[PDB]
Amino acid sequence: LTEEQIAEFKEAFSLFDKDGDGTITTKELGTVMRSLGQNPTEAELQDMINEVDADGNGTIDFPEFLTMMA
Amino acid sequence: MELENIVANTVLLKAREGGGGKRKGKSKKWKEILKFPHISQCEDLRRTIDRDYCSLCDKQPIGRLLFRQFCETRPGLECYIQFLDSVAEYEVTPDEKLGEKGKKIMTKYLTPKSPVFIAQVGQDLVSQTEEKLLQKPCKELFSACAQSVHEYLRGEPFHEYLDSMFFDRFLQWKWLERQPVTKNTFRQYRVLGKGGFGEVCACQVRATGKMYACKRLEKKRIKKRKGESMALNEKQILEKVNSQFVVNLAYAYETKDALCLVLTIMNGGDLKFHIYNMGNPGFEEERALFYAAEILCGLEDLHHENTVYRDLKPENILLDDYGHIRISDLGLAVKIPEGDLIRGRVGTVGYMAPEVLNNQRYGLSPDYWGLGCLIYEMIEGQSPFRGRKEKVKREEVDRRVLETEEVYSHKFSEEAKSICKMLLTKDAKQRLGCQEEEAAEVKRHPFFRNMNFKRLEAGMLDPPFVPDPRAVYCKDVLDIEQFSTVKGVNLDHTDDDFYSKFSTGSVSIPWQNEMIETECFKELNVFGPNGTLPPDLNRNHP
Ligand SMILES: NC(=O)c1cn([C@@H]2O[C@H](CO)[C@@H](O)[C@H]2O)c2ncnc(N)c12
Ligand SMILES: [Ca+2]
Ligand SMILES: [Ca+2]
Repeated sequence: LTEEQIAEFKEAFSLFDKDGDGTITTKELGTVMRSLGQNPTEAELQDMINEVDADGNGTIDFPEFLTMMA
Repeated sequence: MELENIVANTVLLKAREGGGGKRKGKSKKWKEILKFPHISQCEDLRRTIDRDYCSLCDKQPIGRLLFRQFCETRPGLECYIQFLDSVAEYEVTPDEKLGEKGKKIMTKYLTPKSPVFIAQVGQDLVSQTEEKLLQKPCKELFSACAQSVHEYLRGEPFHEYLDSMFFDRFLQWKWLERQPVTKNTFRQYRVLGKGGFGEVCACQVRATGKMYACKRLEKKRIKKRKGESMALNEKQILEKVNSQFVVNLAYAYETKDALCLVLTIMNGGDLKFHIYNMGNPGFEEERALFYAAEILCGLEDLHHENTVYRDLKPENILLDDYGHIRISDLGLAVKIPEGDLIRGRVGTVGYMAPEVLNNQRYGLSPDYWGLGCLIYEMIEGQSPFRGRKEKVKREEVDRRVLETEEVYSHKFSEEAKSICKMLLTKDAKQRLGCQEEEAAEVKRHPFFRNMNFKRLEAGMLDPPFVPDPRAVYCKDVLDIEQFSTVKGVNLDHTDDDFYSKFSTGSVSIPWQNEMIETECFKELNVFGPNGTLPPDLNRNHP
């Protein structure tokens, strides 16, 4: 997988990681989803995150996001 | 993972909102990608280009802008440009202000002491124009005048333009237009649909930021299905048809694994989504009527090329930013020889006319059957012959289409029920639209009683629904279906000819319009201090 594709995936990740701390929180995911007109619950946000969060710390980092995208 | 649906739509909407934001979403290196050649690299173009006024200075959008720039450097020519702009304004002016704007055009341009008198339009033709102004003026009043204006411009002004820096600059844009179109020209976004020989996805020209749809026809899949001639035919019809109501082709190119059609992106999504994923199934008769009228116009445009569409179904009708529709997928369209019938059992279950199901010979009639299906389904929120997601055998659907009467609810006005039953007449010889007047018979049906088709075809009626530019009117990306991989298939040198015939690259008028729309033309079309020659136009050296 090319550096091109990694860089694009990184830009997509930065669309969620709005503070750039390297993680996607439920708060950040909820902000994106509400900009799509959805109204997820805190538990729905946690479920979606947990599906991607491999090491179980409750947020998504860029390696986990990349594994999902590829 | 569910997050993928969110990522796909968030990324697509970021691209659609003018990219990252600045450069309008153009690549950071877009001026390098579209860098003009030095004028000395255009010699062959200069030698081979056909010096035809009508093409160079009017029908090619960039050539028209460059000829107008040249004219605006000459006081005696800018008056003629002004006059053509006022004629264009007059052509789109409502009929009760027509008289007065025509009067203003007359006194501004066509009297010997008018402030911007244009002497090269015949005084006698002016008097004729004056006389027909005073007795019911119509939109095409000044055509003859405009004609005479172009007839002056195609002579000495044209020949001076050909020797000017503005024609050299046109040759540079034409060089850019013919550069290779490759995978790297574009960036691919989420898949929007599946079918035919591959799938359709949102994509973007990297240099300009302009969004399009990319229909990807997989080479191995074409070869396994022996679909080479079908793929070529779809491309050629798309290129030849130029209709407001059919998706248009802007590029055709090749990849290692695919042949790609680059098409008008339709950001309002498809009508199947609006029927079933926007609240209660179906929508109101006002909407269905408007969409029906525009679909009928699109069918009429295809039938004028003696092309039968054959694939009408809600999925194939798309909505643009303004809420107007276009017919999309032409993979089943066929040109019928003048005066003849064709044979071909093609289409989708529940949408094939009886004469298609029976494998009879047929002409344009299946498209009027399909229009009947579309109106029925828009109003009812259901196929005429299949329950919404009814687990029903295709044999049973075929049986119902051949044998059973479709049933109408309270949702149908008497006129809507009438036009549906007349279009869903099972015997084609008695079907609405299939008589002498062809589409004209449909246009005067009382279902369309309050539809002015002339204003619709001129784009003067507002659609009843305008899509949210920040919404994705499409199934989530994980829910798009997918072909299985093609197997034991081997691309040869024997397909190379076919590929070369298909991969003709940019389509000239859509490409120049893309450059204008994205303001790549405005931002790149610059000169030196005080309008002097920039180095790329300066013959002396780079
Ligand atoms: N062939 C085309 O021009 C298009 C097909 N689709 C989608 O792909 C589906 C077909 O698989 C349609 O119902 C649309 O959702 C499109 N979506 C947007 N623009 C287009 N120009 C198309
Ligand atoms: Ca964060
Ligand atoms: Ca984690």
